[PDB]
Amino acid sequence: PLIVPYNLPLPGGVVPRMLITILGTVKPNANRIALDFQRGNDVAFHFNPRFNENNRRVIVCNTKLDNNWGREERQSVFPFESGKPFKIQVLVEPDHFKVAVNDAHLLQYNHRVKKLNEISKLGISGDIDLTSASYTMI
Ligand SMILES: Cc1nc([C@@H]2O[C@H](CO)[C@H](O)[C@H](n3cc(-c4cc(F)c(Cl)c(F)c4)nn3)[C@H]2O)n(-c2cc(Cl)ccc2C(F)(F)F)n1
Repeated sequence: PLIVPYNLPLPGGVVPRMLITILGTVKPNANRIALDFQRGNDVAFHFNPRFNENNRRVIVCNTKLDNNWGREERQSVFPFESGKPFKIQVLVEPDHFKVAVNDAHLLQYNHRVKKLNEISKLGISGDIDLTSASYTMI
């Protein structure tokens, strides 16, 4: 087991062809999960499954600059399930982060923070038991 919130350093920042894989299990009474790719205090890519936003399950994605959240990108496809194991894969492509959950493509998030090699940490938080968090080049 890995302790949550967990920080995964991304040495030298992200680059296209970098694949991040996260394995965990959603807790039974889950409310929220967050992945935060950070550039110092800024959040280049926030990926945030919400299990009960006005009785809806939604994934909210956004960027935080100078402590301000920007325009949200919302996805109603919701592949997480309370109490169940999951795999998140985040592939850095030249123009977007590409996310798959349990081997099925979920969404893409266009790069708003363009200094990719300054996105040096990934935070993992929320209502999960975290099994593994790693990266490799494809
Ligand atoms: C109801 C709600 N939620 C938000 C924020 O939405 C952001 C995405 O647009 C982020 O999701 C933001 N957020 C979530 C979390 C968070 C913290 C945690 F510790 C965990 Cl474990 C987690 F899963 C998420 N921290 N910040 C969350 O507070 N709102 C918001 C959205 C925008 Cl675009 C601007 C301002 C806000 C507000 F937070 F209200 F000020 N409104």
